[PDB]
Amino acid sequence: MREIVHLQAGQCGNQIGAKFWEVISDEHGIDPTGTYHGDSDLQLERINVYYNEATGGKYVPRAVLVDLEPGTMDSVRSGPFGQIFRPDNFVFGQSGAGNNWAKGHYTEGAELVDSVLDVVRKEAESCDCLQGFQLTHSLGGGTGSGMGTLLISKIREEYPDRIMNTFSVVPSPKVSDTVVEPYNATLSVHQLVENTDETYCIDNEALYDICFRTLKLTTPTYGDLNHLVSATMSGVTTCLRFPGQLNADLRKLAVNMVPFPRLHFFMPGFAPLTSRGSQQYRALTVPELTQQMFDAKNMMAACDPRHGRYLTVAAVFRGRMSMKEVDEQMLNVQNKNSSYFVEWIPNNVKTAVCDIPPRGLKMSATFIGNSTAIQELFKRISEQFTAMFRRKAFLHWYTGEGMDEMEFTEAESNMNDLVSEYQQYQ
Amino acid sequence: MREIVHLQAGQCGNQIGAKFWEVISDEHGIDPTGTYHGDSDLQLERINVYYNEATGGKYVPRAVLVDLEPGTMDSVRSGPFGQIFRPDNFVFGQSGAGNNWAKGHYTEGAELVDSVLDVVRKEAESCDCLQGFQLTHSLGGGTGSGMGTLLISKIREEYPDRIMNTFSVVPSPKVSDTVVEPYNATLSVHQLVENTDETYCIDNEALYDICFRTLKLTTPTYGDLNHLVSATMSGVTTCLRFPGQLNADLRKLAVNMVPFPRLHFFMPGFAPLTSRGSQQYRALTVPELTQQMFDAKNMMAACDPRHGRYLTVAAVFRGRMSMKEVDEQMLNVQNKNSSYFVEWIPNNVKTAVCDIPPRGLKMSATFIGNSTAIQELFKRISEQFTAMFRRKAFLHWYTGEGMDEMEFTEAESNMNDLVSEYQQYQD
Amino acid sequence: MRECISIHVGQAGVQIGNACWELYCLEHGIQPDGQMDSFNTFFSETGAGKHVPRAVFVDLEPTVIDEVRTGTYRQLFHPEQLITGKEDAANNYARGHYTIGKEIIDLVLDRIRKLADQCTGLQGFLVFHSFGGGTGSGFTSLLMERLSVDYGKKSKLEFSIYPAPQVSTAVVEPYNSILTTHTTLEHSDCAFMVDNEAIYDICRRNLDIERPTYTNLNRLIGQIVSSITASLRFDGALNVDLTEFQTNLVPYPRIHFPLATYAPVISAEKAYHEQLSVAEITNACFEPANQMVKCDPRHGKYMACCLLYRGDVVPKDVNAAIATIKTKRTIQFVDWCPTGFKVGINYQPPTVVPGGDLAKVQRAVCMLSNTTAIAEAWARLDHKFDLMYAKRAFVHWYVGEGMEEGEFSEAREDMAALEKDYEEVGV
Amino acid sequence: MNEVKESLRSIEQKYKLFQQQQLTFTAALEHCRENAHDKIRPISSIGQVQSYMEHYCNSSTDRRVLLMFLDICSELNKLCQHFEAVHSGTPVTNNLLEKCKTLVSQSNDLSSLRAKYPHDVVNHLSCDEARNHYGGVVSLIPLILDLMKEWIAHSEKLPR
Ligand SMILES: Nc1nc2c(ncn2[C@@H]2O[C@H](COP(=O)(O)OP(=O)(O)OP(=O)(O)O)[C@@H](O)[C@H]2O)c(=O)[nH]1
Ligand SMILES: Nc1nc2c(ncn2[C@@H]2O[C@H](COP(=O)(O)OP(=O)(O)O)[C@@H](O)[C@H]2O)c(=O)[nH]1
Ligand SMILES: Nc1nc2c(ncn2[C@@H]2O[C@H](COP(=O)(O)OP(=O)(O)O)[C@@H](O)[C@H]2O)c(=O)[nH]1
Ligand SMILES: [Mg+2]
Repeated sequence: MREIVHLQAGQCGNQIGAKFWEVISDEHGIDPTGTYHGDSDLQLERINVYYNEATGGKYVPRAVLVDLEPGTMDSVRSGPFGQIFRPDNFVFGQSGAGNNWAKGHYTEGAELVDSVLDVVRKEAESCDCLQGFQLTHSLGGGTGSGMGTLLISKIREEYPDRIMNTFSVVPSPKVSDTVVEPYNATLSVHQLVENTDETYCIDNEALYDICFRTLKLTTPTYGDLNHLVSATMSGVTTCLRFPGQLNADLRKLAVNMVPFPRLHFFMPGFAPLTSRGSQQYRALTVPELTQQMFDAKNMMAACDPRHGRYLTVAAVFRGRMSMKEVDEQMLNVQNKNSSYFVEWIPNNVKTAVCDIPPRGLKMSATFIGNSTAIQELFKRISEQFTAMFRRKAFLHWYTGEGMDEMEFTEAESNMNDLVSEYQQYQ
Repeated sequence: MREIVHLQAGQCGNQIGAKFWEVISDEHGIDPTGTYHGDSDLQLERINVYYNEATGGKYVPRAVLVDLEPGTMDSVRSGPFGQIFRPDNFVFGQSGAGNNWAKGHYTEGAELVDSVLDVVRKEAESCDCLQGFQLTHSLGGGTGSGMGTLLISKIREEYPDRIMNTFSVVPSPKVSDTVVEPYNATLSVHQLVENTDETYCIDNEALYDICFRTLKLTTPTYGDLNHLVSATMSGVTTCLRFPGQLNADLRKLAVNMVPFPRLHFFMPGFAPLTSRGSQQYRALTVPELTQQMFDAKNMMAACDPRHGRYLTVAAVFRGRMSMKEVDEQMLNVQNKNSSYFVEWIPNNVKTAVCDIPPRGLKMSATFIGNSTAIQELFKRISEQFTAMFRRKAFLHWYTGEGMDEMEFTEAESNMNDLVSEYQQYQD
Repeated sequence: MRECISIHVGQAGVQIGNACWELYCLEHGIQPDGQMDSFNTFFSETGAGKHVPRAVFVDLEPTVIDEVRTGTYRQLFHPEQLITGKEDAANNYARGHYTIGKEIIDLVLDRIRKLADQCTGLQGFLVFHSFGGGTGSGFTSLLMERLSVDYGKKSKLEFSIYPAPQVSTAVVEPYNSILTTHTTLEHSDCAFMVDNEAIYDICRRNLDIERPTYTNLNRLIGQIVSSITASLRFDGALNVDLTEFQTNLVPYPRIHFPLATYAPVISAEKAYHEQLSVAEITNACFEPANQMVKCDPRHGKYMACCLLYRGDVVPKDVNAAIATIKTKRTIQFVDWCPTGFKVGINYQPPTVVPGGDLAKVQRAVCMLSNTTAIAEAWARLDHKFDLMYAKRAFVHWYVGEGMEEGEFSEAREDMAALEKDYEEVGV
Repeated sequence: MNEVKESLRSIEQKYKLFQQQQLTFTAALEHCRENAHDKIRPISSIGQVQSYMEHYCNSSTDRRVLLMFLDICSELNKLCQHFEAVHSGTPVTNNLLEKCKTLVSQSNDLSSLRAKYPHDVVNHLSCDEARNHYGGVVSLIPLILDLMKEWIAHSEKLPR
């Protein structure tokens, strides 16, 4: 019925992407060999959103991957669940960039994306009606921020009215892992605000914080970290695939939580969490979700929401539960929390209920949010970007590749209009 | 099925021809007596090319050796491969040419050649499909040059439409080892250009240069010098006799290498210049080979590619190598050699692949070409021949025998005719 | 797909490079005889199963290149990759740069082209030198001038040996190091330095060694080169590219000279007692004793830091470490770079060697940091030359090759121009 | 088993040489038959082949090929004795050993034998010449090699 496409950019995108299709292949009962062996029949009914039918009951992902480092792509090739990916669905380049935005977009961008669109149109015309696209890009990485924008730009120019639901990782206070990250982040937002349908600001620092303070793992390597990120993505995209007592497909999700054509950043959250101390001491009910729904321990972005208000909050609850129990738990806190929310939009939460729980689990809850606490994250991102031009430092690589200095200043014209628009309603 | 006769003149090719017939006997698994101890019957299908059969299951050479000094005949007869030639193939005279073109041509050559020409009908008429003849001779030695060109005259008139292949060693810039080299060469090239189909030029100095810079042989004796010269002409003839994935006969090389009739001097090369100590240090790869066919060092003459002009190139590949990698890399090198090959013949080159390698080697390539800088090899003679005639040198060894002085002035014009044509059609 | 090319020029670069590829075969489990994906970055394959290293050693004297030929690794290094200098420059910059080096620099580009076509994908070039040697300062300078001509943007890391602040085995080193900095400013991409005294100092108090050799030095230096290339060598959690930190760790077209610091420098007897946490090693990272550049870190300001963690490290306490780092008031950074950090995480720990002095530890860490405190070393390098050039000392040796007289002071203006900006950028 | 297997690999190389010289062997057989002037009956005996090579051999290369074929047959007969003493075997193993003795027997015929699937001797030799005159002499070696490989596999599967 509705088909979807997964773009990918960056070396960091591979580990997010590989764990993603590792998580969601399990929840339908697919082995890495490619032979379905399961009992649930509703999965095969709506399997046509992600995969593509092959001979003998096999299905191949509609995952498009773009990178400039074959070494991590070789690992994706040698990965366990990567053996279900299609060969030409891989788009891998031989020349790198160097963690700079210009090399992926202008120089190496002139050749690799011609191999991308042929893969896309090969996958595009085999579908019934394409619901949209997903891209997992970045702001701190040079290659992911680079081609991710040009992946966004030419597809929007090719596809006029569809959905574009992305997942992008934002800078953090204490997990600063690149010097030119403020250079890379700010000008990537320039291509985001004008031209992206959905982006989900996942912050690394909270992912570390939740594995330490909240999931309490002794050695939580990155495979644990991508295990949160993939399940946040699937909570967004389980209503399109699975029937529930209150269904909300992505287009009306894109309608509801995007009130304005620009201010469409999102701040995820997904907390069916259980520490290794606490397997049995929790009382897994709908009321315990609601306290855990707005506790700061559960959200993905390193910000304190008590310095602002939530604009739109969506609480997709997936599992076996009653609607009268669902709404009333949020109905009370809409009345009770008269301060933490925005006042110009009453009834601040519209929910959705899904019946099928995730595998290996009983009942789980998501979160999608736009808030008026993202000023200071956007404020602190801008303030160094202005300060990095006063000393004019590090810019001669971008300058020396044939580019203008004004393109660094034109983003500050555009990013200041972004943060001043958040200032207008606040 | 296809047979071609070899005539031998001069002590030069007498030293190649022992080594040259070693390789073809080695390739066909033939003992020094001349019988057969081999592995396959594939070579036996076209072993009749350069041999004839004998009663009792023996194979006899198709190679006739003629000289006016009988010393090198008996040494070849008593050499390491001396008990293989049939004993009427040898013809020996009395008075040697003495490095004089005149001496070996008119007063002494004529008595020998009539008995030699009777050996020619004895060898030619035995063959059913006789394609032509080959002749290995020298431009420095008197008998190989003067008496050889007489054979070039007599054979072509009686057998008009055949293929004439000559593998001739040419004088060098700094290994000039005979005083009368511009007298000997010019009195031959006056008749070489006129009456020869295929001519191959071998430079002594480059052969010394090849065995030094890349082989690093400690003692390069004349067995080593005859080794590569045999191996180059062995690879030329293996496409006529041994089947390959893409074949080319001898006339096939003759038609395409020669655009204009008077320009048929060829410049060859041999590819695996692998050393005795670095075999395991070389990836035995055709992407190593093409920069070795067209390097600044692998040529076999004093003709630099930057001082030359490549009209036609034949790259005969021998061994078990893939088709596509070779064909694209042959397409590769013509592109990057934008100013090195000629422009008025697009798609200059022929690739030739023979399946069967030489023994002891996986893949093997021979680079054969025609260049204008053979006139620069010739202009060294040309600047030496004209000034030496002005001071009246060495006439008595020639003009005391009976030729007029006028055709000597024709030769310095006829040799000037050759270099005029290279320079005219260079642009 | 990726490959690495390294060039070793000078007596130190040969001696340093000897310990480097000794580690590379041992980390990859390859015997020195040349036989037994992850080895793609350093060795080119032979069709028989051998691997040819991608290292170029050029020296103007034969006394140490031929020593390498006497080593056990003579069955590894390619015979044509070792270039024998006919005459050594002997710590005279103008000899190789203007009279001596022109003969053999043409041979080097033949090796570069031969290694480039074998390289299907190039990450960059690695350049190894010391600041005391005339070949290590001059022959590199017209090589680094040459390496810009063919390639303009691919990675060029000039691994450097800074002179020790209090000791030196040289006298004309203030002349040579001045002549080094002119070419590196105008052409060079990246350049890390260490000084021999802190290499002497760390093996005194950490490894507790009284009597080392230069092999005992170069085994430590090759660990740094291993750690930088380990991202390209092996798949890790956070792989980096050469062009990444060339863009990242370099701030400016003038300053591409950061420092090097490695940990844990803990001996085999010593590591058995310790408790090695990542917070333990990173608190051991920023102590001035563990750096291999003897200069006080409190004289300048920190600019950037690269923390190439390798082994079994979980990225949690990685981030809390830098957060713990950023709070202190003793360590001062630059306000125009609040994001001055980057951490690399690779899975495979380094491998110890038989006969070595290091310990088999689970976790290792490197530091690629640039700091404004290095001006104090460069103020000394300006001051030592100023005490030498006032009364026209040693001018006659360099000028006799042909280089001009007053152009010594040109580099003083060029060195001071580099030294003027540390008060502008720093304040 | 490795001591007999070394001779088996040498016999494999010799059989490869004979397969390469199959055309020369066929020409030698035709020349011997023409010299004997008895083409009515097909070649069936190794003793008959030896008598053909002793008197009715024409060329030196043909004599060398016939000597190589006879030496291969003699080496097979000599290695049969060493293979016999390897294991006691089962009744099927004894039957296969008797079959190997019959195949190495000079008095036993060879015309009823045929080449195996991997062998291309039938795909190389002429239709009528191998159908009625000399198919068995060409095909005897590959069937013997297949029987030896089957016996080696049977002994490997048989516990000692
Ligand atoms: N780190 C390190 N430095 C070294 C090593 N060997 C020599 N040096 C330094 O290099 C400086 C001199 O450079 P060399 O390369 O030895 O001199 P050179 O190449 O012989 O110069 P020429 O005489 O012109 O050929 C000395 O001051 C040493 O401090 C080494 O193995 N490791
Ligand atoms: N969610 C997630 N983020 C990651 C992972 N690995 C790295 N990152 C983030 O990605 C950033 C680096 O991105 P980078 O690799 O330079 O992007 P690229 O150059 O386009 O490949 C770092 O700041 C990390 O915080 C991962 O496995 N999962
Ligand atoms: N490279 C090479 N040159 C040879 C050989 N034999 C003779 N020459 C050259 O031929 C010239 C002498 O020719 P020669 O053999 O005596 O011919 P002839 O006088 O006609 O019998 C000398 O200048 C040599 O350079 C040989 O085996 N190899
Ligand atoms: Mg030196």
